[PDB]
Amino acid sequence: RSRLIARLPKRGFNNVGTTYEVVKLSQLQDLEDTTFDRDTLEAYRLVRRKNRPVKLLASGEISRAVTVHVDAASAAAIKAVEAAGGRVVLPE
Amino acid sequence: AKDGPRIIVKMESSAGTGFYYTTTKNRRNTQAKLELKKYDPVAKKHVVFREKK
Amino acid sequence: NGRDSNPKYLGVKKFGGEVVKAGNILVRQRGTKFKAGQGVGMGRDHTLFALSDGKVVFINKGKGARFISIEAAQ
Amino acid sequence: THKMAKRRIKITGTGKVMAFKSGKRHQNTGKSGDEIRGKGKGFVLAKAEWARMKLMLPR
RNA sequence: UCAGGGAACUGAAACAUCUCAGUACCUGAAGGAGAAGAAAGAGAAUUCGAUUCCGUUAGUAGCGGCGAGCGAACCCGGAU
RNA sequence: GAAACGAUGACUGAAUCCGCGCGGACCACCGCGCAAGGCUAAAUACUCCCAGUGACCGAUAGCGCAUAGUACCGUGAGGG
RNA sequence: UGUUAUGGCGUGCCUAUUGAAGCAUGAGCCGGCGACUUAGACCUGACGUGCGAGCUUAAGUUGAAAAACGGAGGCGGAGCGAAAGCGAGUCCGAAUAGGGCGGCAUUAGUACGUCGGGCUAGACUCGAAACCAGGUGAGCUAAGCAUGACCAGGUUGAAA
RNA sequence: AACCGAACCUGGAGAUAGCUAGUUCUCCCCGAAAUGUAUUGAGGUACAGCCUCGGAUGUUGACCAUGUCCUGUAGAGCACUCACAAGGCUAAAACCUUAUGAAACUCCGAAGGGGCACGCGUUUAGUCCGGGAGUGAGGCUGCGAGAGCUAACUUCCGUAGCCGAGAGGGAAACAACCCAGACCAUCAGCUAAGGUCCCUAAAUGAUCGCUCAGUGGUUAA
RNA sequence: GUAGGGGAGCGUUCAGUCCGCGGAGAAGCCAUACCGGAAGGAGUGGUGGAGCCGACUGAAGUGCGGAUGCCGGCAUGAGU
RNA sequence: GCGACUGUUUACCAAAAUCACAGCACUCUGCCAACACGAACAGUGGACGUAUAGGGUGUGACGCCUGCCCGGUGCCGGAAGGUCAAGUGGAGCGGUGCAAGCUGCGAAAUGAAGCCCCGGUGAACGGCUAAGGUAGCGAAAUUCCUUGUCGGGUAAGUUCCGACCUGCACGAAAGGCGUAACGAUCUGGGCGCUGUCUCAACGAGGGACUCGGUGAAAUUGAAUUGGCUGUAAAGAUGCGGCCUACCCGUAGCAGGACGAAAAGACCCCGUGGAGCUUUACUAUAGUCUGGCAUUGGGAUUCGGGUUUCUAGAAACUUGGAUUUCUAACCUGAAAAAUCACUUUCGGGGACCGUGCUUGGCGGGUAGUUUGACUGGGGCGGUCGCCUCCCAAAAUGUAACGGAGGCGCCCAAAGGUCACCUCAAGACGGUUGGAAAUCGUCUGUAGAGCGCAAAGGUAGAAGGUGGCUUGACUGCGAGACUGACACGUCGAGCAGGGAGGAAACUCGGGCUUAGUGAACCGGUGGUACCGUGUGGAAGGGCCAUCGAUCAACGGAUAAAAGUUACCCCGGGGAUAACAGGCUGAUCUCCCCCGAGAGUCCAUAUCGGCGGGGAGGUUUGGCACCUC
Ligand SMILES: [Mg+2]
Ligand SMILES: [Mg+2]
Ligand SMILES: [Mg+2]
Ligand SMILES: [Mg+2]
Ligand SMILES: [Mg+2]
Ligand SMILES: [Mg+2]
Ligand SMILES: [Mg+2]
Ligand SMILES: [Mg+2]
Ligand SMILES: [Mg+2]
Ligand SMILES: [Mg+2]
Ligand SMILES: [Mg+2]
Ligand SMILES: [Mg+2]
Ligand SMILES: [Mg+2]
Ligand SMILES: [Mg+2]
Ligand SMILES: [Mg+2]
Ligand SMILES: [Mg+2]
Ligand SMILES: [Mg+2]
Ligand SMILES: [Mg+2]
Ligand SMILES: [Mg+2]
Ligand SMILES: [Mg+2]
Ligand SMILES: [Mg+2]
Ligand SMILES: [Mg+2]
Repeated sequence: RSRLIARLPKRGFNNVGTTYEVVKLSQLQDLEDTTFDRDTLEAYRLVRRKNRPVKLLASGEISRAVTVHVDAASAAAIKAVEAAGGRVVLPE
Repeated sequence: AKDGPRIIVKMESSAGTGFYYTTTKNRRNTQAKLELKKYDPVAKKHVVFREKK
Repeated sequence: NGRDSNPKYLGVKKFGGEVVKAGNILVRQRGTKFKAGQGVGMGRDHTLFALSDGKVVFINKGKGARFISIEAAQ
Repeated sequence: THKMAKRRIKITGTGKVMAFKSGKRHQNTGKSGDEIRGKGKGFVLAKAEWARMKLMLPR
């Protein structure tokens, strides 16, 4: 009860909503084939988890031609996919 | 900090158009009518605050 | 009677010829015993502290007035 | 145990523990200004070791 | 197994809400099993399609002198 | 608790097909759904009984009993 | 090896304790019974094995002197925040002060096993006074009811 | 129904038990604690402190010397404050001569003590992360205090050392006191404190004295 | 060297595997001057009348002097 | 003395002065009675009774009697007003949708018992500020001081009887004061008689003893178990030194073995238990009360409504009070006992009961609470914060150790800017002549600083005017301090300020006290969540508000007592006995000599002081034994 657990002043607000699967650029570029990912290959590409949508963010910085279909992506990730050429699709 | 019916008081605050709380104890003893000071609200700051409420 | 009084603290926190850092609390005192020299600031409670880094120097006047200063290290 | 969740025992990347500062939460204020934004960020881990035992699974 | 009725010590390091637990006990009805069942539903896909059972979701979502503590369901995998 | 919905003890007791209940105060929209009638194997639980087994006991162990609810105790429930 | 005479030395054991030969606890003696477990896909560590940027299965199905199948799910894989959200950045704030953190100069996991702990259950074994539920008792005793039985002998001498 | 401030039997029920007892095979390596803070807390729990194991770091530890600073005790002193001793002086006081007392007075003031740097030199532990703890009732003596009666095998702190958990020699006996820390063996030798007439090991030793009391081997005015 | 942590090990039961022994006598029981750093383990002798060491690994209802502990037997007081 | 009396009670330590008792009193109850058992509108006891009856309560034959105080409490009765639940009623506020509309909340008026309020009652609880003791009694079963004071009896009388009265704290139905008789009652005294005794003796029998037969028990670490003195956890056969002592029994004794017996029943400890209590907390049987249901009709009063011929009336009327009817319902009678029936009916009657809800009352029951410190506990005291001393020249440090303060204040006592300098004495000055205001002289301050004290302060923090809101927002390099959580100080960066010409200073006050973690809610702001979606409800974030949570790190939102009827778990951690150490107080001795002793201190006597002994006193301490 009273040993420094209560007496501790927090409330906050609990939600914990939508959580995206992290897909590193560093993985996608460098190795493999640029296999033209979509949502298909992700199963065998060792990105298979599911339960949640898929999201792409920039980690490793390298030039390649790549085209990735995910649910969402970041600004600098978009920038890095386009800078080395490519496209990232999103549903409406 | 204890509070009750007594003299002085803990006084509340607001401004022209600015929405803000200074909360300074006023004192009804010698003089309290105007609680007016210069205090600086949400945005533009730099204005007059009426702590008279 | 039964009034157990109080803990307080005081003491002189950083001694002479000690290398302190900027922000170090030098002396905890009541009034001004030690007075702020060159390099040394003084807070509300008349604490003496350091504005820079360097060797700590004590100045003694015949008591009645004292000083703490900081000689640069560099 | 289900208390410590929305309240902060919160765990970090290093497996350290976030409580911060209680100084005055809601009742009993009307003293100074930097005690009030003195609502903080900070903790010791001496009592973290047994803290997160309460938060263990949903950290 | 279903139902009518329904404890306290104990836990909260005291104690009233809480916990013990619808547990123990009494009672009624019945079979080899019972209960349950054929959406005025679950649910957020304009998905699913009676019930029960197991795994699982998941100590999650939540309930609480927000204390001690309590704790789902949908999806999904199987028995049938 | 903002407490919906099911459930009833009391008092009240509307529609029925451009109708009716639901979707967690509430409204619109949107979407699922037809209550106030019954029956309904199988997957499930248990071990009085029988069988087969065991890094289960082997006479102070193993059920209490290598048979005994006997001797024995109690008015008795009961114990043994 | 057995026994012994003399010499020297010599304050039972256990618990409980500041302190025990204690005039403090326990215990007649010998035998046998007799106390730190077990359970969960719990948590956290040490060691060990297998794969390893991946590692495992659960229920069940099929075989069952045998084990295989079963990817539902779980753990790594990104952090920050009250959250919406954003992302190697995230937060508080009107941009620069900081908390958390990735980079590190570099720090890989997961499944199984044994063990060190933790949590939930009796949780090392033995010990309460009590509390609650359902029943058994007035053949003892406390009274009631119905119905029967009983009080040698002597003294006293009221109303009418 | 031989034990009624709520009968008896079974059951919940292995109630709960901050309480008491008990807790069995061996050798080895470490090694404590009875302090601090909070507690419907005081014989109890949590955290810290002290123990052990493992990893890393790897002299940062340790004593002692030099240099540097901080201090207001012992003492002392009367310059402030309170107290007080004889006299001078003059509407009590002030004031002068002489003279003292002080934890809550101080013009002064050590020894020692603490921080830091350094190694001039000897040593040889420290620190961080992670696993398991136990102890949170102390005792005595010398020193420095408060209580107390300048009593107590008292009580409460500070400080060393020992017992605690320490056997061995000494002090008849005798936890703490004196000397000294037991790995094992021996019918070998040197010493410490203590001792050297007989009971027991060892000079009924040496020289110069003192005491005639059994002082020695029961205290004072 | 006490609580406490760490390390090596001894013994008992069951279990799998290996080596085996036993009516020219098993386990157990009894005596003993030997071995081992200890838990312990051998040798020969005496009883016994069916079974049983040793090695390696695994699993424990696995090691008693105490608990006014449990069952049993037998002492003391005493020929009182 | 006590009770009047026979009687009755603690099976197994109390037979009584306890209980009962006839008699007395208060009060309740009109009869399906009050009242009581009861899941129950069943039934029954009251009672096949019915107001010289029935319950409850307290006193306790009989006799004389029973006083003052209705403030508080209860109880009855009262009524103007004050407060109060559902409920009828519904101004308004709000969401939502294009809208009809659907929906969150909601007051005024009206609404019951009860409660505040008035009165009264004491053979109601009561008391001797509501009044204060009428009679009677009084050193009593009551009396502390106390063996009260006289007296009686006795050789002597702490008891006893009688008086008195100063009744520590008698007193009138929790009865006062008497009373013949009664008593295994209780106290004092006589007579008688005795082995109770001075003071024991002899005799008997039945056990004790011996022999033959049968033959237990509690206890038991093992014993090969002496005395003194000392030491040891403080009371030694088992340690030391010294003494003693040939081996083994039988009859006997009870000093020791802290002998046996029962996990001390005393005491303290346990956030142990149980019985009881009440104006502790909380619920509740029970009970009262408003509305709704069974539950209906008509006359009549009153608020209104809709319909309609000239502010009237007719009226489907809707509700409230009275009145009254009757088919519901209740209930008695008649050949058919509890019922069902037909009835003349009889009576009650829309009540009563009963069901749902509303508010009250509710130790009748029921679950629980009722801190700690503490030289045992209790009572007193103390719980947080600040300052100095203790505190052993660093920090630190306990005690129911030595002194004092805080729970605020300050719109200016703050920011800045500018100037000013105090206390006190001597001399001389009119309301003066200790102290005023003014004046010159000295004046490291001997003053001042809102409050406690320490430190600090003369180049000011002291005293003053000027302008003013830094008593700001966003943040924090680096440190002091704490086990933690708290706490403290702070350069500098920004947005924006204030004073100054300026360097610059300011994020409250010379500093150290002027305080409250969490939780649950109130208020303003921001718009993050918001459950099919767009909203809204509710939540979240930034401010803020409510704490003698004062036992002050805070136990629940909500809590007092008693046990001698007591129970369990423990404590020699901790009282009372004894011992132990101590020796203050207690007992005793000695030193001094002031004086008394006519004269002479020391025949005797020894003030004022001083030094020891003893361990028999009341203690301190808590060491062995709970
Ligand atoms: Mg209870
Ligand atoms: Mg409890
Ligand atoms: Mg009996
Ligand atoms: Mg038990
Ligand atoms: Mg271990
Ligand atoms: Mg002592
Ligand atoms: Mg010990
Ligand atoms: Mg033992
Ligand atoms: Mg005998
Ligand atoms: Mg005899
Ligand atoms: Mg009588
Ligand atoms: Mg009796
Ligand atoms: Mg008797
Ligand atoms: Mg005898
Ligand atoms: Mg005894
Ligand atoms: Mg006891
Ligand atoms: Mg008793
Ligand atoms: Mg600043
Ligand atoms: Mg709470
Ligand atoms: Mg509370
Ligand atoms: Mg009595
Ligand atoms: Mg005594």
